[PDB]
Amino acid sequence: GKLTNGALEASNVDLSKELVNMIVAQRNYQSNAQTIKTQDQILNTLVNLR
Amino acid sequence: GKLTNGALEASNVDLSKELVNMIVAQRNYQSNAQTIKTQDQILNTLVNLR
Amino acid sequence: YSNEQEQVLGQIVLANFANNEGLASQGDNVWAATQASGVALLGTAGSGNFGKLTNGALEASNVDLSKELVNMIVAQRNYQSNAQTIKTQDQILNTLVNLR
Amino acid sequence: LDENRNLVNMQGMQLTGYPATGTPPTIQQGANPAPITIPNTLMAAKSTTTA
Amino acid sequence: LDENRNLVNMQGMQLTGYPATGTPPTIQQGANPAPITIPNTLMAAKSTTTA
Amino acid sequence: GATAATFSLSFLNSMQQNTGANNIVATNQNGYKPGDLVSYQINNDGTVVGN
Amino acid sequence: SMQINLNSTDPVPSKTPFSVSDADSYNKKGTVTVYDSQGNAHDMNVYFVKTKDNEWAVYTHDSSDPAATAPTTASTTLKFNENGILESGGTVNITTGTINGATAATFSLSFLNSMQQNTGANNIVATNQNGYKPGDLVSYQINNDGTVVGN
Amino acid sequence: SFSQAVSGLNAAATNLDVIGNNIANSATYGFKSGTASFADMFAGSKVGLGVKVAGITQDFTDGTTTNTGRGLDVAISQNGFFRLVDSNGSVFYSRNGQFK
Amino acid sequence: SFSQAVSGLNAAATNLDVIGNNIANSATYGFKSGTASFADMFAGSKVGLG
Amino acid sequence: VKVAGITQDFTDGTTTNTGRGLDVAISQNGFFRLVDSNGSVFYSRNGQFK
Repeated sequence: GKLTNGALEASNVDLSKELVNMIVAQRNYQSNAQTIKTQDQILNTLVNLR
Repeated sequence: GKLTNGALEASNVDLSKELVNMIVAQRNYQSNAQTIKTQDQILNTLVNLR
Repeated sequence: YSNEQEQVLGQIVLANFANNEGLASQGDNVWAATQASGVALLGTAGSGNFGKLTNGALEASNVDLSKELVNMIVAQRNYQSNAQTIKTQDQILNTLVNLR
Repeated sequence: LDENRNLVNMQGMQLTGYPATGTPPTIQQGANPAPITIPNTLMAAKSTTTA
Repeated sequence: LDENRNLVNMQGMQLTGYPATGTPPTIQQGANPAPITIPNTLMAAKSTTTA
Repeated sequence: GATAATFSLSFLNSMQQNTGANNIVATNQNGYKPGDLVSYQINNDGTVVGN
Repeated sequence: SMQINLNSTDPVPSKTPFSVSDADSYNKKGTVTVYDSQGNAHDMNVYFVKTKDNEWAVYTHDSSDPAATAPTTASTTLKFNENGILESGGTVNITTGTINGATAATFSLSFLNSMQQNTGANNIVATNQNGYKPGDLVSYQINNDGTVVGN
Repeated sequence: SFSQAVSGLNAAATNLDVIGNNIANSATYGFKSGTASFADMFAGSKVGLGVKVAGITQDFTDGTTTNTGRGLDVAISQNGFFRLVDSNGSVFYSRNGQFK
Repeated sequence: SFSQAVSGLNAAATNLDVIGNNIANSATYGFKSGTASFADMFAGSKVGLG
Repeated sequence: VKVAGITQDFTDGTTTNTGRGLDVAISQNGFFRLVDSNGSVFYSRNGQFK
């Protein structure tokens, strides 16, 4: 099609959904961190089993 | 029908209801922001649960 | 009509049910009835249970702001009470582990 | 008013109601609820009978 | 108000109470407690007796 | 094709003004026509009142 | 079953004789959609003409079958008392038509508890038939009684 | 929960973008109003999860017309649209009548 | 004990989801209010659990 | 005391509006029919296809 004569196209970046993903993946990372914390406490008790 | 001979039709933009929607959707956005703030504080306590 | 004529092209019907709460959402504001909803109480506007509608006007939400935020605060505090309760429970079970 | 002569919403669902039949058509009370149409068809060329 | 003409809760239990009988019906003090109904039935076509 | 109905008619407490104008105070009859359930309310006594 | 509330203050229809296309020849027209063994939806136009006080000639017309002529005979005649209580003329067996090689189905039709309003407007209260068409298992639920209920 | 939150957030953001674009073409010639619609979501069992946008809803009410100096700028008063053609012969429409 | 805890926790979470969905369709056209109800549990001997 | 096995649950989930039109999730009961290089039939509710 006909282009943008004398005009330049910037990014297609939206702000809101990016920060939403930044919050949600952070909380998923926190879930992973607490999960591995519980795993390491379980293995600590497995050490404390002996 | 008979058109506007030698006359050009501008926008049908009203001012008052546009600014009303600008206020109301802003306040709805503030409600969403405080809602997600409370959500993130809840998930902060869920992190602080462990 | 162009020849100074007026002919009715139809008339929209209306209905009520035995239970308004017995509806079922079908995506948007679209309601499929249930067995607990009631049979189609048919009729026309302005007669009996039906009244004159809003000609050229659209009804928005019935949302109040204050009581919604009040419930948002109160259920959050109840959630905090549940969280501290389960915190005390887990500390009790931690001591039960530390019992041995 | 859609291309299929009916008043449809953004979801395309046609609103129903009482139809009118006859010449001239009037809303009858004992009909099935029908999707209300706005036809652009030509009117009935009726001659003078009672004046 | 459910389909069985009674004021029922979310559990469907009907609330009971004193019924009214007669024409015109009044609440009597010596009845069994009855589930209170809101009937959509037609009223009694009463002619003029005392004016 | 109705029936010729005979009713009792009382002019109780109809007073004679010493001066003034002949004026009907009030009229009342116990005869009416149905009449159907439109809505319903309950007062502060637990009585379900039909409208 | 067809229950209908009818105004008593209505006059006799002056348009003579009766025609199915003459709305002024009657006062009220009903319509009930029934189904046969071939499952065709026969829509009975039920016309009611006030002959005199409390007496109404009730005509049935299978409008879904175009080969049926204009009914000039009475299917029944609803006759009532002074108070407007349902007295007589409220039950008739009506034979339907044949659509696409179906069978003409005869059904019992009751006008039970059809009341006569002292004043108002002629209004059908309710219609009901035990005839339907399948119909298949969409879903299933169980209430608080252990009964598996089919949807 | 967070799905309804991001749904309402993006709906409010997109509606405000629609409103700001309607403000951006204030007092331009040949403009018809356009707004946004709303949508909801289907019930899971009987719950309902999400509130969405049904799409852009253009409105075609009559606007304001100014007398101009030329005679070759003719707006359309009633229902009607000017037929335009591109270099590739495709048919388009515009109520704007400014042509030289 | 923990049954009542998870019952109250999921009830508070589901009620807050109901409230947030009611906020999500603020100012939409054709909206009627919807809330959540509560329930309790039958007594074991005379206790009540949940 | 043992394990009877894996119990999959098929309740309705959360759906997000996406930018493309070629990513169509399945709302009601239904499954997309896929095929491998060996012609075997598989199923997936995911509708992201290019």
